[PDB]
Amino acid sequence: GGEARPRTVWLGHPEKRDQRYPRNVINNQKYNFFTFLPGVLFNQFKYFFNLYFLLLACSQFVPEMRLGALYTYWVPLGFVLAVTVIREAVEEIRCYVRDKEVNSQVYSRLTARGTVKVKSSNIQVGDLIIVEKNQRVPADMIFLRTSEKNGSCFLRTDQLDGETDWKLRLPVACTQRLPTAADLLQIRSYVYAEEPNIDIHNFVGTFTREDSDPPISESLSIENTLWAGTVVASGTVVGVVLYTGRELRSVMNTSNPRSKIGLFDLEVNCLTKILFGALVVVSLVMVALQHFAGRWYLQIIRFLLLFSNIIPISLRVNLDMGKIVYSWVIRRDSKIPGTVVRSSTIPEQLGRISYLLTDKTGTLTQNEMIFKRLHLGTVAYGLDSMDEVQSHIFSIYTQQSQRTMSSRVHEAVKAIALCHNVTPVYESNGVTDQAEAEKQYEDSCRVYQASSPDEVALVQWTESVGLTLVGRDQSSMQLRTPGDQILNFTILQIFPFTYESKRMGIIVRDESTGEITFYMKGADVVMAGIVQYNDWLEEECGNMAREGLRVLVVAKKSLAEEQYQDFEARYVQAKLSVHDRSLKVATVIESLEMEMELLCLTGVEDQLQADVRPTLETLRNAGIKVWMLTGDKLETATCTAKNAHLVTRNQDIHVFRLVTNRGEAHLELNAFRRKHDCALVISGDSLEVCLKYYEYEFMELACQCPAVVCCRCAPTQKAQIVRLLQERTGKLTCAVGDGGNDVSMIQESDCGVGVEGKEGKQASLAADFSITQFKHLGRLLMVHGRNSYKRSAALSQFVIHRSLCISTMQAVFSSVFYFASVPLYQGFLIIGYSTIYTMFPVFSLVLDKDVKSEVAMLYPELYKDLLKGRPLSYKTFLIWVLISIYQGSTIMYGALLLFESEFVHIVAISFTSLILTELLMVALTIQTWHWLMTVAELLSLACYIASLVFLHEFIDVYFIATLSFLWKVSVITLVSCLPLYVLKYLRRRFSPPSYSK
Ligand SMILES: CCCCCCCC/C=C\CCCCCCCC(=O)OC[C@H](COP(=O)(O)OCC[N+](C)(C)C)OC(=O)CCCCCCC/C=C\CCCCCCCC
Ligand SMILES: CC(C)CCC[C@@H](C)[C@H]1CC[C@H]2[C@@H]3CC=C4C[C@@H](O)CC[C@]4(C)[C@H]3CC[C@]12C
Ligand SMILES: [Mg+2]
Repeated sequence: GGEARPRTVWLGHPEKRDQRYPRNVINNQKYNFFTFLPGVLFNQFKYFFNLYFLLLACSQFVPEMRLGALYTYWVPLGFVLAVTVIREAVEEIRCYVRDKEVNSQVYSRLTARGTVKVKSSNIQVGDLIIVEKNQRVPADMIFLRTSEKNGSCFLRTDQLDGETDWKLRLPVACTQRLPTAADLLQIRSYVYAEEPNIDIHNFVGTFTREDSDPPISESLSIENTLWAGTVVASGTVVGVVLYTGRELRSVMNTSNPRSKIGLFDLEVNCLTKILFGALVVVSLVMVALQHFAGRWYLQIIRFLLLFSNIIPISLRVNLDMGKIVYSWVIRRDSKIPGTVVRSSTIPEQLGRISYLLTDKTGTLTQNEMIFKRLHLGTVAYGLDSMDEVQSHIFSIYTQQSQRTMSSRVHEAVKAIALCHNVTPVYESNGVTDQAEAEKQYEDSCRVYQASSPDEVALVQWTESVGLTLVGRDQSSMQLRTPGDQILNFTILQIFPFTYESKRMGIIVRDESTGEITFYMKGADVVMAGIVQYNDWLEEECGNMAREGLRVLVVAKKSLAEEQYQDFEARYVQAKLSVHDRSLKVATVIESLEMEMELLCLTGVEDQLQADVRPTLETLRNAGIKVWMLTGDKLETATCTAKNAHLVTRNQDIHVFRLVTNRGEAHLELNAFRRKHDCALVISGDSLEVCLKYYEYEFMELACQCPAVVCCRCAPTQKAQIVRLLQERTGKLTCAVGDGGNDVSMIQESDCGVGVEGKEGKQASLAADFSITQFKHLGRLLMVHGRNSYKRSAALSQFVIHRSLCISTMQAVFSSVFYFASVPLYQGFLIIGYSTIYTMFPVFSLVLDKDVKSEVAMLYPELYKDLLKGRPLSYKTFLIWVLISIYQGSTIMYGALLLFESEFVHIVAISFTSLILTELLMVALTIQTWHWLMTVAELLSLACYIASLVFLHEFIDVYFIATLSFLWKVSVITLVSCLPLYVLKYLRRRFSPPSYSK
C-alpha cells in the first residue's frame, strides 16, 4: 500500500472517495490463492534437509549421473511434498473458516429507504453503522449518535489495549441533537480524518456540516472515536466508518502471519548438514587415494548417489507423522479440553520454553472485580462476615423505625455508597418499560455504569449489604434503605478522580436531615496525611496490598453551613479566574482536604482465572521466567502481580520512575542495579527511553530479575520485548494473551499461545496454540511439549542410527566382498531394503514416555533437563554414531568371518542379524512399554519370518533351515546388542536419570 494520507469521509455516501479502501475483512491466513504454492514450496526447500532430496532427484536428469530408477528418487519426494501441501492447505482452509465467523457478523446500516442488515466484511468507509449493546464494533468509527438520554456511551476496550477502565465516549454534538437518526442522511456533512496510523489512544479529525447556513466545525479527538475491537457497554450507537480492513487501528498493530519452524527442526537440519559433510569428506578422501585418476568429479558424484541414504527420507516422513500424532494427542486431551493446534509443525517448541511473556487482562484475570475486605481498624469483615455488616445496617435502619459498632459500619457503608461516580442505568425486561423501572427502582433491570470497575464493585457490594444506589443525576443521588425508604442526597460539589491526584471526593447534603458532608476516598499514599492521626492505616493498608487487593482509604469531614459557604465562595472565585485556574482550584480543594475522619479501608480484588497461582508456581519451578506485559495501568498490574504470586509475598519490588531522557534512564538503571532479588515494574514510556538508549544494560538487568512487570505496554512494545529476549538470551520465548493487543507479540514469539477471550478471538485465531483457560498452559507444556520433544529426539536419532548402520554395513560389504560388480549393487539395495521390517517398531517410539502425566505435573524440575537440550545434543548424536558404526561393522564382519560361503549366505546372515539387532535396539530404547510397541515388534518379526518362508520354498535356498545359520545369527546379534544392554543396565544402576528417583 501507498503512504498513508488524510481522508475526507462524507457521512453516508461511501462512493464519495478519492481512492479505494480495503475491504473490512480480518485475515489471519499466511497465503492467498496466488502465493500459496510458491510460498509453501520455498519454505519447504529453503532448508538443506528438503533441498538435498530435491537436488538428488534432479541430478538424475543428467544421464551421466543416472543410478537406479527415477521413481525411486521421485515417489518419496512427491509423497513428502504432497503431505506438506495437504497440511498447509488444511491449515489455510481452517483459518479461512474461522475468520468467516468474525467477518460474517451482522450489523444495521442506515439507508435512505431505512435500515438494512450488513455483514462486517461488507462495511465500507462512510457507512453509518448501528452497534448494539454488548456488540463488538466492526470498524473504526466516529461516534455520532446514541439512544441514551445522557448523550454518551461507555466502551470496553480490553480487547484493543488491555485496559480494565471503561472509556467514556462523547458523540459529535451536532449529530446528537438531530431529532432522528434518519436526519444523518439528510445533512451535507463530512469528517476530515488523519491518515491511518498505529496509535490507539490519539486521533485528530474534524467534523463539518455544510447543510447549516452557518458552517459548523467540530474538532474530533479520541473521545469521539469507536475503534474496531471495542465493545459498546450500553445503548445503541450510530457511527460513521473511517477506516476498514488492514487500516484498522487493531489490525495496524498486528504483524503479518509467518510460517514458524521449530528449534528441533533446525537442529535436525544441522545434523543432516553434518552427515552430508562427512559423506563429502569421505568421498574426497576416496578420490584422493586414487590420486584423481581422471573424471574424479564424476566418481565423487556416483559415490554420493550410492551412499545417499545416509540422509534418509524416512527421517522426514517419521518426523511428519510424529508431529501429526502429537497434534492429535493434544487435541484429544480431556484434562485440557478445547485446546486447538494451529501451528501443527511445532509441538516440540512447547518443551523448551525459557521465557513466558504473559498478558494480564483477560489472561490471568477474569476481568471481574469483587469487593473482598472491609476494615474498620478494630474489626475486619471478609466474604464470610458480610452477614454481620448486613445485620448492622438492618439494625441501624430498624432502630429508627423502632460509638457503637453498628454506627461505624453504617457510616462506612454510606460513604462507600455515596463517594463515587457510578450511575444506575435501568433497562427493559420486556414487561417493564425503561421509564417504569426508573420509577419503581426495579432491581432486576438495574445496571451500574462507571469508568472505574472498582467503583462498580463497591456499589454492588453496598447493594448486597442493604444500602442500594437506586438513582443518580448531575446534582442528586438516591439511596434505598433496608426499609425500602429512599434517602435523597444533593451533590453540592464533586471532585472527579484523576490518576495524578489518586483520590476522589464529593460534597453532599442529606435532605432528610440537612447536614453537609464531605467524603473522600483514595490511595493510601495520598490519604495518609489527609485523615486525622491513627495507628492502623499504614499497617492494615500494607497487609491488604500484600494480599493483592486494591486498597482505598475512605474518609469523611462534616462541614458546617458557614464553612461550606466560605469554601463555595473561594471555589467559585478560583474557577472564574483564568490565570492558573487548575493550580488555584487545587489550592482551594487541598485546603478543604485536611483533618478528615478515617472511616474504613476497602479491598477490591480483580479475580484471577482458575488455578492461576498453581500454574505460575509450576512454571517457576520448571525454570521458566514469567514476565507480565500489559496495556493496563501501573496500580492494577502491581495488584494482580501480587495476587497471582507473580511476585513473592516478601519479595522487594522496584517501581521504575518516570524517565524522559538518557541521563534519567541511566540514573534509574543504576538505582535498580544497586538492588538484588528485586522485581521490576516499569511503564511503557520509560521502557521506550531505556530501550532507545540502554537496550543491552536494561535487557541484562531485566533478565537478572526474578520477575518483570511492564505496564501500559503497547502491542509494538510487547513484540519488541519478545524480540529482544530472543536476540539477547538466545532461548525460546512463549507469549500468552487473549486480546488483539497480544497478537503482535504472539506472532513474534517462538511459540504463541492464544487464550480465547470473552469478547474477542483475534489472539486465539492468530496463535500457534489456542487454549480456553490459562491453567491449561501447565499441562500443555509439562506433559505435551516435553513428550513431543523427547519423542521427536528419540525417533530422529534412531532413524539416523539405523541409516548409519546400514551405510556402514554396505560400505564393508562393498570393500571386503567383491570391490565392484553388479551383484555387489544388488546386495547394496537388498541391505538398504531392511528398513521395511523395522518401520512400525521404530515409529512406535511416538508412544513412549519416561514418566506418567501426573509425575510430570507434580515434578516440574524435570522440565529443566529439557531446557538444557538433553534429549538431542552433540553428545547423544555422537554416541549414536559410534553405536551405529560398531553394530554395522560387527554384523558385516561376522557375516564375512563365520560363513564366507557365498553372496547369498552372507547376505542372508547379515540381513537377519541386522533386523534382529534393530528390533532389540528398539526394545532397548523404550522407557515405558506400550502394548502397541509389543504388537509392532511381534508383527515385524512375524513378517520377516514369513518372508524367510515365502522365499525359502520358491527360490532354491535351504540355508535358513539349518542350525549353522541359527547359531551364527545368534552370535552376531549377541555381539551387536549385548554390550549395549550391559551399558544400559550399568547406566541405570549407577547414575539413574532424575525422573527415576
Ligand atoms: C563432518 C562435517 C565436515 C565438513 C567438512 C567440509 C565438507 C564440505 C562439504 C560440503 C559443504 C557444502 C554443503 C554443506 C551443507 C549445506 C550448508 C549450507 O550452507 O546450506 C545452504 C542452504 C541451506 O541452509 P539452511 O538449511 O541452514 O537454511 C536455513 C536459513 N534459511 C532457510 C532462511 C535460508 O541451501 C543449501 O542447502 C545448499 C547446499 C549446497 C547444495 C546442496 C548439495 C547437496 C545436494 C545434493 C547432493 C548432490 C546431488 C546433485 C546436486 C547437483 C545437481 C545438478
Ligand atoms: C530380535 C527379536 C528376538 C525381538 C523379540 C521381540 C519380542 C519377542 C520381545 C521384544 C520386546 C519384548 C517385550 C518387552 C516388554 C514386555 C513387558 C513385560 O510384561 C515383559 C514382557 C514383554 C511383553 C516383552 C515380551 C517379549 C518381547 C515382545
Ligand atoms: Mg488481555
